Amino acid sequence: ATLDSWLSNEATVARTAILNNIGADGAWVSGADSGIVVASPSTDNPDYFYTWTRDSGLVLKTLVDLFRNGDTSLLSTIENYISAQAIVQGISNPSGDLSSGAGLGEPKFNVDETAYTGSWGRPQRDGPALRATAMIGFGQWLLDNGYTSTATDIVWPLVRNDLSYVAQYWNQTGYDLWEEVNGSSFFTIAVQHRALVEGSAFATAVGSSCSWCDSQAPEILCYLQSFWTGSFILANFDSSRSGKDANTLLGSIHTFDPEAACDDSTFQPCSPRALANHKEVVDSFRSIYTLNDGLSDSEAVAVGRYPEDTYYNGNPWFLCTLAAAEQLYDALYQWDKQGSLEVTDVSLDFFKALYSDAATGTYSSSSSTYSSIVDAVKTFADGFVSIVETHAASNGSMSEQYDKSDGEQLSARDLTWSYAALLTANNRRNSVVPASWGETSASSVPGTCAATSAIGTYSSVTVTSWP
Ligand SMILES: *[C@@H]1O[C@H](CO)[C@@H](O[C@@H]2O[C@H](CO)[C@@H](O)[C@H](O)[C@H]2NC(C)=O)[C@H](O)[C@H]1NC(C)=O
Ligand SMILES: *[C@@H]1O[C@H](CO)[C@@H](O)[C@H](O)[C@H]1NC(C)=O
Ligand SMILES: *[C@H]1O[C@H](CO)[C@@H](O)[C@H](O)[C@@H]1O
Ligand SMILES: *[C@H]1O[C@H](CO)[C@@H](O)[C@H](O)[C@@H]1O
Repeated sequence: ATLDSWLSNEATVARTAILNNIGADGAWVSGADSGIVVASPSTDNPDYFYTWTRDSGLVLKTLVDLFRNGDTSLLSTIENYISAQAIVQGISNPSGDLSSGAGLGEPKFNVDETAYTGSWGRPQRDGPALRATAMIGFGQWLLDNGYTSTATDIVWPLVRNDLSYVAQYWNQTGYDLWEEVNGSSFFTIAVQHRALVEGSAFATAVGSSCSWCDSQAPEILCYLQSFWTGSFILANFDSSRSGKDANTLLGSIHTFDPEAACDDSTFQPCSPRALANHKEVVDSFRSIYTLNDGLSDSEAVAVGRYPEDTYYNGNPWFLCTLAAAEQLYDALYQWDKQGSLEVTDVSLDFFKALYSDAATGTYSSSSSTYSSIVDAVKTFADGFVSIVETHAASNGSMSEQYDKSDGEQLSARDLTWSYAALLTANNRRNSVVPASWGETSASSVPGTCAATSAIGTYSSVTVTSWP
């Protein structure tokens, strides 16, 4: 009731906003190539006129989701991005060459498909996974509508390069999703795990093999366990920060599997760890912003990246505020699809701050307890999006961040990611979900975590024809 009017109307502007940010024929990005997702049109203060593989990948996943839920008009925009990545994967850069393997870690490029040869927090090893993920799902659609040549000769060998990457380089160090902390990032490892699992499944589906996907996936999932502290999920290893970061919120929602239970080992949205993490991570912003003064632990607050952040002084982020909501909406989906809502001693505070009478127990859909909690949850999540609404522009625009005291838009305008974050949260509020990646099978923690690698092949896809 309280935001549907705005959500559905905003979601319309979000779709078109993304398309204006993708060349060659996007309104706000003249000079960009066909299928290059510019992160933001802003060309100074700040100059975001580039194309980040991460940003490109998270957006295209969202576009693939929509496309498969019946928005078939996205076909050319999605395709165009496939042909773009063909050229992009082969751009030799400060991080490396394509035949090397390294340099699929290259955080960003120019909009004309040329390397960025300036200093940058490189490499970031999330990108290759995040691309393969976005591509894989459109591969599945191609298969399940009989376009096998495009699925086998164009889509697979792009996804083969990125899979080859993740298996080889995962256990080596690199910079986080915020481009700041050199180490091992949770988000990075989470989204990398998903890629080899769903990439193995998809590579089997084109009459082929991803032998390296298989060996390493449990090893990454083995490593992943270590990020849990008991209290919450650590953002990065090798950091003097608290470890509370939106990083982890995003790791959950972008590895959310619908055919899956509240599994602590893959850190799903309804899992005790991610639930505890949401309590901890969101709390960490309560007092540090003047914008959130007089907003109790039952109500929602403007959410940032992390409390140690000093970038633009360190404000609330729209996509991060939208991530707080999205985990909760995936939680509400998974409790519905289960017919259960386990309160554990781990999660306890998460519920207790929203539902005063919350306590340790399993409570099915039928119970009084479930009904009261999911109202409180729905309201809490609805709370964040209401804050997103408030500081969103009159014509529906969203920036990267919004001021810490008074909430005005700050940093890069028309951030492509912000719109994708909106399109995703809104979807999950209306029970719209993405195809499973195979979590059911990939939940067993191994015996011992082996700091190892495995190798693939690396081969350059030419944009040959269109079958
Ligand atoms: C490479 O992988 C190994 C496990 O395969 C990781 O080892 C863990 O590292 C964390 C953080 O230092 C420790 O708390 C664990 O106790 C380690 N476990 C073991 C068995 O060594 C290692 O951190 C990984 N490193 C990178 C950069 O990926
Ligand atoms: C809203 O108007 C501003 C004016 O500069 C524009 O830059 C922004 O892209 C607009 N948003 C739309 C049309 O969604
Ligand atoms: C490696 O594989 C790629 C993509 O299938 C080809 O373009 C290349 O010629 C080599 O066979
Ligand atoms: C694969 O890599 C080669 C060498 O960079 C390119 O020429 C080709 O277009 C594709 O990107």
